[PDB]
Amino acid sequence: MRECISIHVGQAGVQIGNACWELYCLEHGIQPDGQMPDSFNTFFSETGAGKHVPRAVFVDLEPTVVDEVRTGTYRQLFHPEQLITGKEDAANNYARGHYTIGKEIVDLVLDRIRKLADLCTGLQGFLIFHSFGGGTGSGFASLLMERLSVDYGKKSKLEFAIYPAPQVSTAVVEPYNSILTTHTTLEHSDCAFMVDNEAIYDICRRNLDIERPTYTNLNRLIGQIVSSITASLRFDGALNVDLTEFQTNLVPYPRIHFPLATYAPVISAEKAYHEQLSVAEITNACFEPANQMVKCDPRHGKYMACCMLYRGDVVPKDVNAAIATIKTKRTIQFVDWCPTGFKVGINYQPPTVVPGGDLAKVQRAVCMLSNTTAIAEAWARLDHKLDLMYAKRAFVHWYVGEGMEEGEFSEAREDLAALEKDYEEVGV
Amino acid sequence: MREIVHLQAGQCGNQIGAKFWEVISDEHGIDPTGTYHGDSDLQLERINVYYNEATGGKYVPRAVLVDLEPGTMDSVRSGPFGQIFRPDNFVFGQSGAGNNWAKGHYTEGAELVDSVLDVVRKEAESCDCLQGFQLTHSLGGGTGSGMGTLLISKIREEYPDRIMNTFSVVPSPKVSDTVVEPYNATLSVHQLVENTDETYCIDNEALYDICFRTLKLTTPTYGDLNHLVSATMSGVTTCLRFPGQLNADLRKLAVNMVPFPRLHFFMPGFAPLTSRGSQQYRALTVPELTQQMFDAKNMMAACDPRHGRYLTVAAVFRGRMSMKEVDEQMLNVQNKNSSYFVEWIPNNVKTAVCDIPPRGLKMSATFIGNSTAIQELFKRISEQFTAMFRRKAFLHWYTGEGMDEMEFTEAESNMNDLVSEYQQYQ
Amino acid sequence: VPLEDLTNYKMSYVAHPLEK
Amino acid sequence: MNEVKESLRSVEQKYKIFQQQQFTFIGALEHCRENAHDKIRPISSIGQVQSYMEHHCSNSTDRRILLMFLDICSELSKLCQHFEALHPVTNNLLEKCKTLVSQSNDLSSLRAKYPHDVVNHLSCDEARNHYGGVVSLIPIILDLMKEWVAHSE
Ligand SMILES: Nc1nc2c(ncn2[C@@H]2O[C@H](COP(=O)(O)OP(=O)(O)OP(=O)(O)O)[C@@H](O)[C@H]2O)c(=O)[nH]1
Ligand SMILES: Nc1nc2c(ncn2[C@@H]2O[C@H](COP(=O)(O)OP(=O)(O)O)[C@@H](O)[C@H]2O)c(=O)[nH]1
Ligand SMILES: [Mg+2]
Repeated sequence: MRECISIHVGQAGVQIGNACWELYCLEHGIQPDGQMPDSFNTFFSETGAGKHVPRAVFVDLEPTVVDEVRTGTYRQLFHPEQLITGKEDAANNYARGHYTIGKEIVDLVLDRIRKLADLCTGLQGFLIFHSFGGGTGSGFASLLMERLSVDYGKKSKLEFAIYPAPQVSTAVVEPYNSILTTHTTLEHSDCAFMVDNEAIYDICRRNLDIERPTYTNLNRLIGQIVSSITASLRFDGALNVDLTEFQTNLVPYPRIHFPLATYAPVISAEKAYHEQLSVAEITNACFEPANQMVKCDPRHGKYMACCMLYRGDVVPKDVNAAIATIKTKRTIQFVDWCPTGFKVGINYQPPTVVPGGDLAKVQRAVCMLSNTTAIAEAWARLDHKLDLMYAKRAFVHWYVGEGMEEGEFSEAREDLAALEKDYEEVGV
Repeated sequence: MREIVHLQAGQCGNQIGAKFWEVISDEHGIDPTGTYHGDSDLQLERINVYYNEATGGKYVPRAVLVDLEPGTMDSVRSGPFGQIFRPDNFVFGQSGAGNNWAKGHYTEGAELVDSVLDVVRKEAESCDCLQGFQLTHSLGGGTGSGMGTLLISKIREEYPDRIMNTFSVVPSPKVSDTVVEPYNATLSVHQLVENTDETYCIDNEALYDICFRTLKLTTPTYGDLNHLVSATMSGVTTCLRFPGQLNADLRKLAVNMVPFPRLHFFMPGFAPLTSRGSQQYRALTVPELTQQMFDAKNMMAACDPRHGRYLTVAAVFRGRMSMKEVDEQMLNVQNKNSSYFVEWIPNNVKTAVCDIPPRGLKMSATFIGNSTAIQELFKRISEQFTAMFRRKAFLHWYTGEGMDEMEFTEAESNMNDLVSEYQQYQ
Repeated sequence: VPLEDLTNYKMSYVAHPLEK
Repeated sequence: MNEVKESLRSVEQKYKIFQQQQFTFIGALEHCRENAHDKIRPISSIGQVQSYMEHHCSNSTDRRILLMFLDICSELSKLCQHFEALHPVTNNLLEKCKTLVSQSNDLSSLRAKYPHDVVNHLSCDEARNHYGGVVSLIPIILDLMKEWVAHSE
C-alpha cells in the first residue's frame, strides 16, 4: 500500500544504489533475471506475469557507469529507459551541473518521476543519493530537489549525502561545491543523513582486519545501513516506524536537520564464534566514540535526538534495561530542554548477509541515527577552508564564465555564518 | 560520444605522433593492416574516441598531418604503421621554413591554413559532437612553432568552447640545438599563454638521463624517448577509454589544477621505471609508486621541485588497487613534506583511478604537476632573448618577412609579466 | 602477450545463489 | 589413458577467450541474420551458422568470431569421438555428447543454469526468443565431458 521511490545521482549514488539493489534482490529472493520462482510491492512492481521491475531511477551525465550497469548482470531487471545518460559531465563544476548541462535533462528526469508516481497510489517519499563534493551530485541534485519541492512539496524527502572528510579528500573545489549546494538545499531538504569515507575505512580496518578495503566493501556497508532503515516498511514487527515520523522525531528546529548514522555490531567470522552478542553489549558498543561513521569526537557536543532501530531477535525488557543504563551513564550528556530523547523501533527480520562478503551472519543488529551539535566544528573547518581559498579569488573564473556571480558566494558565506551561529546558540 | 581529433606539425611533432599512434593501436589490439585483432570486448567499446569505422571492419585514425617539406611525410609513410593513415590527410608545402618563425607564421602559413582548415573542419563535422583538440609541436622549431600557433589561433577563433591540449618540447638548459632558439621560443610562448588551456612541457636532457640510467641502454635512440612521451600521453588520456573506480576526464583535470587563467603550464612524470635486470629485486606495490613519483630524477622536465612550491598535483593510477592505500599515501606525502606545498590552498592532491593497466605491466601511475619552477625556464629564456636582442643579432632574417621591433618588445614584456606573476604568487 | 584484464565490477557482482 | 586432459584444458581455455567476446559474437549473428533474412525462426543448428558464414556478411571480425566458434564445435566433436576410442552411465553420457555436438539437431530450447550465467547478459527479447540456445551449447558439453571423466576415473 505504501511505496518509496529511490533516485540515484552521480557515480557514488549509482554504485551505492547498485549495491543496495543487489542486496534487496538477495533478501527478497528475486532472481537477477527478474523471475521469482507478497510484501515486495513496496520496492518491486509487476509486469504482466512473473516479471518484477524495481522502482528506481539512475541519472548521470557521463555514460560510463550507467553503460557498465546496462551491460552488467542486472540488465534483465531494470527498465530499458529507466536509465538516463548524457554526453558531457559536470567535471567538478557546480555551475556546469546547475545552469548549463542539467537543464536539458531535468525535464526528462521529471517526466520519468511523474510516470513512476502515476503507477503508485500510496507514495510515501523520495530517497536521494548523491555526494557533496561532486559537481553533478551537488548541482543536479539541488536542481532536482527544488523542482520536486515545487511540484509536490507535501511528500517527505530524505537524502544520503557523503560528507567530505576533514583530511582525506580527493578533489580541490570540494569546499566551494559543498558550500554552494548546502546554501541551495538548506531551505528545501527535510532530513539529510551523513556518512564519511575515512570513518568507514577506520571501522573496516579495526574491526574486520582487512588490510586493503575498497569501494565495493564501503557500498556493501552503506547498503546494509539503508536496508536496516527500510526494514520497518518492508516487513512487519512488534513496533515499526515509517518514513513520516523520522523527521518529526529527529528535527527539532527548521534548519537543524543534519543527523548522522551508526551501525553495530560489525565483526568478522573469526571473532563471531568467540563472542556473546547481547542486546546490552551491542547497545553499549553503539555509543563508543570509535564506532560512528562521521569523523568527529562526540565529547565536543551534546546529543539531542536518538533513534534506535533494533533488528532481529530482540527482547523489549532488556532493550529498556540497556536504554536505562545508557541514560544513567555519566560520560554521555544530553541537552537540558530535551527530557526525553529516545525513539525505539523493533523488527523481527534478522539481517541478511551476502555470500562471499566480509560480514559474518548474526542474529541481532542495531542501527542508530543521532542528531548532535558536534557538527559545528566540521562546519567551522569547512568555512575556514572556504575563506582561505576565497581570499585570493582562486578557481572563481570557471564559475563566473559558466553563469555565476560573486554575489552567490557572498550569500552562501553569510548563510553558513548564520547556520553556525544558530548551532552555537542552540547548543547552550 | 566524446571525439578527440589529433593535429601534428613539424618533424618532432610528426615523429612523436607516429609513436603515439603506434602505442594507441597496440593498446586497442589493432594490427598495422587495419583490422581488429583484439581479445576482449572492452577494447572496441570506446574505439570512437580515436578511430573511425570504414567499409568492412577497417579502422582509420582521425589525424591531420602538416609540414612544409615532403621528407618526413615520405619517411613516415614508408615506415611501419604508415598504411593506416588516410591518404587525404597528408598536407604539405614545397618551400620549407628553415628555422624562421616569420616564414612559417606569415609567408607560407597563409597558403597552407586554408587547406589544413578545410581538412580539419571536415574531420570535425564528420562526427556528432566534439570533445577537444590535441597538438604535438616544438616551441623552438621554425615550421612547427609557427604553423601550430596559426592553427591554434584559427581553431580558437572558430571553436571557442572546446579544450585544447598541447604537448610541446622546450629548449634544453645545458646545450641548445638551434642558434635562434630563444626568438621562436619567446614568440611561441607569447601566443600559447593566451590561445590555449593547458600545456605540457617536455625536455630532452631529462629523457637522455632517464634512458641512460634507468634502462641502462647505451644507445638511446629517439625511438625510446618518443615511446616514453607516448606512454605519458596515453597515461594522461586513458580515463576516457576504459571504466574505472573514480573517473576523471580532461576537463576535470583542467578545472581541478589551474587556479588562474595564465598559470596553465604543467610538467609531467611517469612510474614505474625499472631496468631489465634489477626488475627481479623490486616489489611492485602502491607505496613504491608513491615513493617513485615524488622525485626529481623521475620527471621529464629538467627542473628541481625543491627550488619551488607546488600548487596542484594530479596523479592518475591504472590497475587494480585499494583506494584506502592511495588515500593514506597521498595524505602522508602531503603531511610529511609541508614545506614544498603552498598553504593558502588546502588539499593540493587530486586522485583518479582506472582499472586497465598498460600492456606488459601490472600497475602504473602518471604524475602531472603545476609548480613554480617554470619561472626558472622563463627567466633563462628572457635573459637569453635580452642578451641577443641588445646587439640585434640575426634580426635581419625576421624583418625581411614582415616582422617589427614592436612585436619583440611586446613578447619580452609578456614574458616579464608572466614570470613576475609566478614569482609574486609564491 | 595475452590479455587477462577484467574490470572489478564484473568480478564482484557475480550471480549469487538464491536462498531458501 | 589420462592424456586427453591437455586437449580438454586447451578447449576450455579457448572457450573462455570466446566467452569474453560473446557480445561481438551476438552482434555478428544479428548482422548476418538480418542479411540472410529468415528472421521469424531462431537459430536451430550449427550448419545454419556455417551457411550464414558462407553467405556474404563481411565485417572481418564477424568471420573471425564465427570461425572461432566453429573451431570449438569441431574440437568438441573430435573429443566426443575420441573418448570412445580411449574407452551404461558412460555409454548414454557419450551418446548425449554425440547427439548434441551433431550438426543436425534442434538447439533452440537449450538452456544453462547456475554456475553458468551466459544467459543473464542477454536482453530479454533475445534471451527468450532468438539466442537462448547458441550461447548455452558449449558449457553443457563441457559439463558432460567433466562428468564422464569423473565416472571413468
Ligand atoms: N563511499 C563511496 N564514495 C564514492 C563512491 N564513488 C564515488 N564516491 C565519492 O564521490 C566523490 C566524487 O563525486 P561524484 O559526484 O560522485 O563524481 P561524479 O559522479 O563523476 O561527478 P563529477 O565529478 O562532477 O562529474 C569522490 O570524492 C568519492 O569520495 C563509492 O563508490 N563509494
Ligand atoms: N624527443 C624528440 N625530439 C625531437 C625529435 N625530432 C626533433 N626533435 C626536437 O626538435 C628540435 C628541432 O626542431 P625542428 O622540428 O627540427 O624545427 P622545425 O622542423 O622547423 O619544426 C630539436 O631541438 C629536437 O630536440 C624526436 O624524434 N624526438
Ligand atoms: Mg560525474
